[PDB]
Amino acid sequence: RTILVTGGAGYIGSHTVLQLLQQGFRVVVVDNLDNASEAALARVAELAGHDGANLVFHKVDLRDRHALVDIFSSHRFEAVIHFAGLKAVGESVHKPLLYYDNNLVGTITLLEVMAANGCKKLVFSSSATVYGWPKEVPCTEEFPLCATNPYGRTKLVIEDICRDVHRSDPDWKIILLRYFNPVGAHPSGYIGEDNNLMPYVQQVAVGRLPHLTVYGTDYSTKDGTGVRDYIHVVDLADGHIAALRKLYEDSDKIGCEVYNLGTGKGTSVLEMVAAFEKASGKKIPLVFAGRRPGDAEIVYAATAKAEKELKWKAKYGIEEMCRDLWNWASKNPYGY
Amino acid sequence: LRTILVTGGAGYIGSHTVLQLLQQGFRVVVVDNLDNASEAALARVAELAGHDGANLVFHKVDLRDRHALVDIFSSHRFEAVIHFAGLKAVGESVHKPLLYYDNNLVGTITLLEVMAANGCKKLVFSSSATVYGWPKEVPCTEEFPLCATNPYGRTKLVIEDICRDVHRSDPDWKIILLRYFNPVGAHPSGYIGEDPCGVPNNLMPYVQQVAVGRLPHLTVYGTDYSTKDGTGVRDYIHVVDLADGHIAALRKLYEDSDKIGCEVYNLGTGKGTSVLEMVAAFEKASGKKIPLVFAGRRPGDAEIVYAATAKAEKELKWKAKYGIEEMCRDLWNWASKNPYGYAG
Ligand SMILES: NC(=O)c1ccc[n+]([C@@H]2O[C@H](COP(=O)([O-])OP(=O)(O)OC[C@H]3O[C@@H](n4cnc5c(N)ncnc54)[C@H](O)[C@@H]3O)[C@@H](O)[C@H]2O)c1
Ligand SMILES: O=c1ccn([C@@H]2O[C@H](COP(=O)(O)OP(=O)(O)O[C@H]3O[C@H](CO)[C@@H](O)[C@H](O)[C@H]3O)[C@@H](O)[C@H]2O)c(=O)[nH]1
Ligand SMILES: O=c1ccn([C@@H]2O[C@H](COP(=O)(O)OP(=O)(O)O[C@H]3O[C@H](CO)[C@@H](O)[C@H](O)[C@H]3O)[C@@H](O)[C@H]2O)c(=O)[nH]1
Repeated sequence: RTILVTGGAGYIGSHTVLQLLQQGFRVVVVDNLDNASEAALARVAELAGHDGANLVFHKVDLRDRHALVDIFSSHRFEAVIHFAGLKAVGESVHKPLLYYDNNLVGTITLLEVMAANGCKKLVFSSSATVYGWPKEVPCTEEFPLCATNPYGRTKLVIEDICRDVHRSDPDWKIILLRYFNPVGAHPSGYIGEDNNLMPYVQQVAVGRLPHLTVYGTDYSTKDGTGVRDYIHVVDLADGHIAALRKLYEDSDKIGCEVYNLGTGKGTSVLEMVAAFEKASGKKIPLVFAGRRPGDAEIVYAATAKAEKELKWKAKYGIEEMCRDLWNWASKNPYGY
Repeated sequence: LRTILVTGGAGYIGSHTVLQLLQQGFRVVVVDNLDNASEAALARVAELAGHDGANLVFHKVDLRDRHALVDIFSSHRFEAVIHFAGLKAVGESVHKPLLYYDNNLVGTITLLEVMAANGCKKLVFSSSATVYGWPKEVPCTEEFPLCATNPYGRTKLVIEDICRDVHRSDPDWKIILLRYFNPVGAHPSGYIGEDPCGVPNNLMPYVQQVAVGRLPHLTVYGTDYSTKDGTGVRDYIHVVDLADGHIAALRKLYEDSDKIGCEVYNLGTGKGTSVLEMVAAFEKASGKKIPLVFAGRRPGDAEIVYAATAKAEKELKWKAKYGIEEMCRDLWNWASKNPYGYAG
């Protein structure tokens, strides 16, 4: 069984490719290497051992229709997992056309080529950013949707495109996965991430930054700092194995489904700092600051739908995430 | 010399706007792929424009053809772009959503990128009152909540949001989004007008085909709404008034650029008219009788929608000059002189 993984050289994608190879899939990755190194997939192939030969890599942009058509014509794909996209919020505010072009034109082209080739099974990387600034927690998949920056708008637009495609053509089977806050690295520390709290904390721990600025101390949370659902990247990867299994075993009873991928636990900024201090043995000097414009106060997942319908629950906790980030970053201070 | 690039200018609203522009002395470059129009509308525009027809140049190009679009922008100095190009059939958008997302979003994104790279950051965009969805009150002001109820409507709202994000990223952009209400009618000469393919999806093109004998009756979709007669109520605006609202938008960009960023204005009349009232007005204009069939509501239809005109009146200095009687007169003149459209 062969899976096309767009964006598979990136953070979540590379961890997912490793698990797919262990599960016995043939994997074809398409990635333009805009935001990733080819070394990530070389290392994934090493970690895959006996299954490393089942990984094929093509340096292709999804907007290159001809190149994409040739990839689909050379393989019979069971499904596509679509991680490719740009994701930096600040860059999206400064360069919105870059984001709308890359994310929307790349996705639309992929969907068209998929339909023309008869591959109508998709798993899409969405994000909890589509819940906006939620009025209540935990956030269920039925919550009101609204994006708060151009990057988030691209994710919500793509979800809506997928729902419209499914309504137009019931042969499509689509799973949208709303990831919460990814942290960590494979526990080998040989692959990992190469703009967010925990990467900043780790840089403070090694002295590359003098302090962590804490954005907001007057929130209505236990310690006054912002609260998020931090989820180990290996758990996120595993949720994609569950999504392929759902498409493989339960396609007759799904259409365009959406599931949160989170832990269901909210952890504050200071709690994550404390967990990282314990993992690293380092102190993280703090500067307390005002709220950061655009920040939600508290966001975490309602896990019930994923637990019952996707048959998936996260397995790793925040201390483990912090240890695995520390291990990767200590062994690889400059990434790959 | 002032030159305007008009995308989608071979279509219904675009052709009427091209004509008004030519009559004001603008040079007009039209980009249109002719997917939903023929050259005939533009050739009649050029005929009505007299010697000013020499000031209309037509480029048969798709907005997604980046190389061809770059060639146009690099060889012209444009004061502004008016962007009418797009697909607009609701039912087709539900059945073929990728066609709509591709044409409308990829075309618009390509256009904005080519504009920005070639130093033309002045845009007037064809939006729609569809973004108000099912309004909780009327009249609808520009600050009402925005939604989309079908894939076509989603493309319009997404493009409005792209434009707002582009402006926020780069204050040299000046963008006017125009939310059209329900366009009806034709230039009073009767030489140009709406020429739909197939069975018309909208009320007044359907009515006129009944009046000229090509279809046997109008089906009325829904008679149980909470309105005066039970049928849907809309703000019908003469297409020539819509065209004049674009002249007003260009004037605002030309004279008031500093005070604006990415602004939005309704283009409507502020009056709601029901389906039955439009049929009666068309019977009076045409002298024909329109037989009716009664049916249930059409999925997705709003009950009552009409414009709050105060912002356009104050800030664009624009108000509609035509009423329902004139819209119906002008539609009938186009229909009876061209019962089979441009093809004859
Ligand atoms: N009249 C309405 O029902 C109505 C009301 C509100 C808003 N609008 C919007 O107003 C605009 C004009 O309306 P209209 O009645 O003149 O529609 P129309 O279909 O007559 O005009 C659209 C024109 O755009 C052209 N076009 C489409 N895709 C193109 C592309 N990629 N490149 C170049 N040209 C392309 C078509 O060939 C057509 O001539 C449209 O964008 C429409 O969505 C429609
Ligand atoms: O230097 C920092 C960075 C973050 N925070 C706080 O830490 C928490 C997490 O922040 P961050 O890592 O920026 O994540 P989010 O605010 O949840 O959102 C970012 O991270 C998400 C997960 O990767 C993405 O989906 C979003 O698009 C992206 O804006 C927030 O409460 C922040 O206020 C700080 O106090 N100091
Ligand atoms: O054969 C018909 C067609 C329409 N109607 C009724 O007539 C009214 C107007 O319908 P229509 O002409 O189809 O316009 P709307 O659906 O209001 O849509 C128009 O008004 C919106 C506001 O801009 C635009 O988005 C649309 O593209 C534009 O075509 C509605 O109450 C319809 O139920 C009928 O009874 N029979």
